[PDB]
Amino acid sequence: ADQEKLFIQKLRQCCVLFDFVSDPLSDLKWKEVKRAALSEMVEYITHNRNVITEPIYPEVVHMFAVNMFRTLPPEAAWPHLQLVYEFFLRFLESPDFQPNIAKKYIDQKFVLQLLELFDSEDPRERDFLKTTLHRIYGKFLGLRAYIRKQINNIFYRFIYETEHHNGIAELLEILGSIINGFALPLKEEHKIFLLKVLLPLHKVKSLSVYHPQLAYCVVQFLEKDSTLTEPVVMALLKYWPKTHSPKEVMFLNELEEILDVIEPSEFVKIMEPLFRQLAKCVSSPHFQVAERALYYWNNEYIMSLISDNAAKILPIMFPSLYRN
Amino acid sequence: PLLSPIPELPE
Repeated sequence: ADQEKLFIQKLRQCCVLFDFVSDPLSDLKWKEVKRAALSEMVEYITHNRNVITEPIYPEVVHMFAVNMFRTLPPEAAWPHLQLVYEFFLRFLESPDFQPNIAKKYIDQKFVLQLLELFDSEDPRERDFLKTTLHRIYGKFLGLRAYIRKQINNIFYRFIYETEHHNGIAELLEILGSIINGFALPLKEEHKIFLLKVLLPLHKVKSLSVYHPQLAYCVVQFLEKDSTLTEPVVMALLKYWPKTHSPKEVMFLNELEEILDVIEPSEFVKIMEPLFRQLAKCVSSPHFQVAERALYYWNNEYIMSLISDNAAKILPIMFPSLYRN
Repeated sequence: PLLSPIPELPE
């Protein structure tokens, strides 16, 4: 076409990474042109219908790759980077977007380089990456298996290896969306992922950074299959901070969220070792830990579980008042 | 808000 010609021209124009070393006026002029070009195409692909044709796909993916797939410093050109993120996001979210054509260019190497950007120290960038990968996962069925494995590899390298990662939280938030949409009978690889990966994540000392997201994944797993709650709770009690620390509040938060979605038949399977730990928390030297544990009695659903099993639980919580 | 759930499909 003719509009298609100009669109492709502007996309390729944003593939030129220039830098005027000693001419501030020309540098600002150049950076503005690219900023304007990106802004134009963002508005264009967003509000105009039937503008994404087949020749556009290899151009957009290339422009994204050239601009984003870089090396992270241990940014400053974020205004341009955010535009690229927003444009590529409008590209995927468009009603005219056809995965059948795009899967030729959005391949495993693209997904791999996209995942390597999750190690960015910029929270804004990881947020754009979280949204993008979530969209790619849902729109590309043939990539879902590869994505899960690579995310799995990053976690294993974060836990048992030594590689520090800055996007563990953002990655866990993506998984939460995936877990919530699992098939009726959970596959074995999913159960393995819960037991061999998600649970040992509680061991890492930097748990505080990604704990809310980790807890959500664990809970969503139990809402799918309540059978998995016994190895989950027992492992949670294993990884429980032996050294009385304010980090106990996180475990207490996660534990109550688990109890809010637990089955009665599953409750009696782990109620004794749980409330023995809970009893220790009420007797804690740290007030914050005791305050959090005592708040369990306010949970009306837990009370019903306790009342149904008061003969076994009450002697644990109040030894000088009750016996077996 | 959270990310919209992704329904699992045969792979």
